Amino acid sequence: GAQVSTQKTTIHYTNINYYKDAASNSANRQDFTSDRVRSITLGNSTITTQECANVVVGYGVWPSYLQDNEATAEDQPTQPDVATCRFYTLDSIQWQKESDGWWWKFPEALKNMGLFGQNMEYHYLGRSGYTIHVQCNASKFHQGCLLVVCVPEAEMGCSDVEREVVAASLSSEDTAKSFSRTESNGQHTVQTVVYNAGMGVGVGNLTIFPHQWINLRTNNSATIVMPYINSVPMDNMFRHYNFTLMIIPFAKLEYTEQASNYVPITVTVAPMCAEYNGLRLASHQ
Amino acid sequence: GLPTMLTPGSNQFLTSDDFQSPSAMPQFDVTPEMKIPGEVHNLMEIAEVDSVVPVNNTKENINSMEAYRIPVTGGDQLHTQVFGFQMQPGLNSVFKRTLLGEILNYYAHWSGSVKLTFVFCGSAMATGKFLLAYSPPGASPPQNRKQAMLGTHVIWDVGLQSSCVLCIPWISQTHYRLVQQDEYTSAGYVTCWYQTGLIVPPGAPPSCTILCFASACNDFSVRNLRDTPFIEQTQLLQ
Amino acid sequence: GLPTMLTPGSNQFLTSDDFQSPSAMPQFDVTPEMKIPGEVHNLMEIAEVDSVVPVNNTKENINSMEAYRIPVTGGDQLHTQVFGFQMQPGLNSVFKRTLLGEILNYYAHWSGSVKLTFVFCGSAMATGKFLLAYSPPGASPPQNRKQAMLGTHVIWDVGLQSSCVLCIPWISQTHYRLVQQDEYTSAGYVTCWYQTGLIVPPGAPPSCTILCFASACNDFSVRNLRDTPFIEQTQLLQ
Amino acid sequence: FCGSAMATGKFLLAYSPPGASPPQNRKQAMLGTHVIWDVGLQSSCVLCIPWISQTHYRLV
Amino acid sequence: NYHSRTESSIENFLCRAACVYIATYKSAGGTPTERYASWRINTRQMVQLRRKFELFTYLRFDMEITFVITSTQDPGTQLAQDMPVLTHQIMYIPPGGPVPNSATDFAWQSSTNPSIFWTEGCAPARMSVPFISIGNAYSNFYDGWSHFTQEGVYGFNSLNNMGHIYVRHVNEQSLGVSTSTLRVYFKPKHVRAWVPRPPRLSPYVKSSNVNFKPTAVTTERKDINDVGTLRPVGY
Ligand SMILES: CCCCCCCCCCCCC/C=C/[C@H](O)[C@H](N)CO
Repeated sequence: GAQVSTQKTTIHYTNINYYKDAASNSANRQDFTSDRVRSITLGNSTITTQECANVVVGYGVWPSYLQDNEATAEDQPTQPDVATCRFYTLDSIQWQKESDGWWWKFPEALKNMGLFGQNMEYHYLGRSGYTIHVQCNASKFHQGCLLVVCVPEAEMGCSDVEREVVAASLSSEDTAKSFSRTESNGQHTVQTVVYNAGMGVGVGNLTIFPHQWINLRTNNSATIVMPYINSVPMDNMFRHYNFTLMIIPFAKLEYTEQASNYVPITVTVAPMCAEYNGLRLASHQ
Repeated sequence: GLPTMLTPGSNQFLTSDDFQSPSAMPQFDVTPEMKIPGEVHNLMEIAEVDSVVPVNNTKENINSMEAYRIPVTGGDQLHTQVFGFQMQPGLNSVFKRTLLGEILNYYAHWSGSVKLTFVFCGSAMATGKFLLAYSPPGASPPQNRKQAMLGTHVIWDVGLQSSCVLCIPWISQTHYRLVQQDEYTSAGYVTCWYQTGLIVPPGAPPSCTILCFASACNDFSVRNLRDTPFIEQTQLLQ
Repeated sequence: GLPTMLTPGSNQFLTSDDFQSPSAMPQFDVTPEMKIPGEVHNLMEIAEVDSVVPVNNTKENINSMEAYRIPVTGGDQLHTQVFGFQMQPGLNSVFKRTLLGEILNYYAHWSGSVKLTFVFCGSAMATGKFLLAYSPPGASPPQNRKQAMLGTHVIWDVGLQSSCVLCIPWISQTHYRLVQQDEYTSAGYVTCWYQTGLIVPPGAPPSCTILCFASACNDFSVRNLRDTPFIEQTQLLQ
Repeated sequence: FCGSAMATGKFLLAYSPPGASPPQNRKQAMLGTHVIWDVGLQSSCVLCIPWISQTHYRLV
Repeated sequence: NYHSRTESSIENFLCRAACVYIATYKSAGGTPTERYASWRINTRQMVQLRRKFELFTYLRFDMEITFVITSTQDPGTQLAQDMPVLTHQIMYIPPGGPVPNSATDFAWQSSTNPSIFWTEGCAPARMSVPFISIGNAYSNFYDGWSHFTQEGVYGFNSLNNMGHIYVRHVNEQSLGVSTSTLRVYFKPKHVRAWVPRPPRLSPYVKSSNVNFKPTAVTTERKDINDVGTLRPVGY
């Protein structure tokens, strides 16, 4: 009551709140001023990245548990620390000259690997942070570049307008969907053009989301420690994708005549501090 | 009671106001606060993240992905200009759909220092030097390297380091230049010239691809707010 | 005098307001206060009193009184399901005209733990065990006892105690679930299965009747207010 | 790795515990404890196979 | 370096009232759907506000809704000759409430609903609404289906459950026929914005999903080293 402050040019302003609701006040609009390599050992499967390589820690935050301060569940059964933390390796996509790009959808891309698809198949809720590590074996005469990006909530538009999308075309089971350098003509598939990144945004503007570059000159691999990002604290993993990887080569790979032409790319994700709630004797499928 | 007088400004609906109003949901408690990561505070923090700029924005190339890759062929040139663009962050075709431009296009006035970081995507064995020069508005665009050398420039050794960065300086008559720059309140041309010529060994491919990342330096500011002349509609879309 | 400005919101009649007004009966004394018992303070105290739920709400039975009595025939079944209902306190036919439902139907959002107490009205000598299981939304309704056992459950010995109570837990993605529950913000099925089979001696009648009482636990809350879609009118009734 | 300096590649070495059947495709191997080794970044990657056993001692 | 940002804040970028809906409703007998005008509460109808919201993934704000209700006179015969002021009624319907089938219905009493009666020739009607959702944030993008077996609708059209604003006239208008148009304005305050994301390059085509046609990145210039114009457009 009877407050006095400053304004952006003595000069002041005395505004009072005449209402009994916090959402009825005005807007605030004022500020009060042979060699050494590191080895991540998580679960029982290690990696070897580099000594000199940076590791991007998500949106600044490390993946952590959901404390009692911000829980809305009723009862909380156990979360495993060894059983689902291993560096699970997915299928190896093959990089060629005219390769467009690849994507994944990770809450529905680990359903077969280990017990991570054997805990979320029973419990109703779910929460896990991820530690993606994508690698390609380099050489000094194999120029080319790569961009990885973990876009969260990557709503993808359908190929034909006034249609929805189908779950068989949005995600795949073990394979990464290609990113046609042209336009898909499908009636129910996804609009998978590469210069719009599926969501309709400019594909150069995918650098806000945690991103790393796998430039074949000065980098061999890339590791993004993505945190669990969702509005609700807990949501089911079978009808919701938390984020989406996108591996789009900005510069095509150009080898020479007497050089290898079967350069692979693997992804080696690992769920960190995976929590579950609501055990129901379901056994989903 | 109190004998007030209604001043001019009564019974109006100015949009950019700050007035109180009675609540439609009284005594309505909210859901408690959660710490979603990435809580942005100011909009300019999106204009501090690099976004690739389509430097090769030719007519055939723009539709294709090959509009972001700038050619750096290897051979004896010593006159060829790899790229040149007026440094107009708002109207220029090169920077307008980039993240810096999109936030900037919302705001009418721009003041700060842009940073262009040019990465080299090429074989490890390749080595070359390039002179990137910001020529201030002065008179005419640089057309030969000797003309570019006078203006502020950085020599980048592709072999010693990839990702050389040029922080284009803010030299201007006025504190703020309009995003729709006119001949007055305009900005100088930026250009890149070969210094030694790329030297690529027999085992590696001669051609290489260089890409450009543009993000504002810390001292960037916006002054007004306006409709974006990029998106439109026709009817109430349903 | 005072030069006020009439803000938007002037000369309006928002219903859910709180404004002062001059009195039409000035200096009018009232009758003094009396202590009538049962002075309720909050409306949710009516939703803490048990009201029988019409569990056998079949088409022929609803008109009759025999919609509140759930059959528990004695014999070797071991597969028969005495009852099953989605635990939707607002839309479900079972709970909507019960006291918990009627107060709840007035309020748009429901958050809390419901308690169902199933009394056994039967001969003193009768003895049996029943498994009542709240299966969370998960996948499909329990169809055999082995399916029900996994979900939270209580084994009740009819002989040892009548009136076993199950406090259905609040496990939900959101703090509040809409009374008009959709597939999203829905609630899990609740079911009851024979464990041993009722054992009734020769001198007593084999059949028995079990009834269901539903009242919210202490932690129940409502969030919005709306018209009840249960009562209506046509004209000004005279 | 005995190979040319310019060579680069990644290999997943996985100790699958006795469990059920030998790993036959990479997706099967990923679940078991594993290390991704970048041949180019470092030669000589080492895997310390862990001791997970029902008994303190296993007969040779 | 003394050029700090004040009008680049998350408040002043989003504390500006944008038009969200354009309704039209008459005041005559016959065709009872023309008497009232319903609207499910989206922000996805008008584009000018939609692009400002779809820079951030999640949001949380309190809002200030305003209506500039204006009316005309319909042509033809039997016109008013003289006409008193005509008042409008704006009723919010919560998710899961009974809606009126037509005008002069039984359900227009609005005992629980926050109706507001507005007279013409006055200031535009105004109300404040708090952060009203079951979740912790107004999610602008929901990459997930409705049902757990992956059917139903897909996209943001599962957590947009905000009910409808149903507007009507409350005068009988015995002589004439006259329409009126409703223009809803949303001005979110106390705004918090999480997880920024790029602007939509392609034009909008729908209000149900993120459908789009594959557009070019930017416009085309002449060459790789085109500096535009060296002299003015004359000569
Ligand atoms: C005064 C009578 C009308 C009262 C209207 C109730 C308040 C208006 C609803 C608030 C809208 C919330 C902001 C946006 C919600 C959803 O997240 C977006 N539509 C996302 O699509």
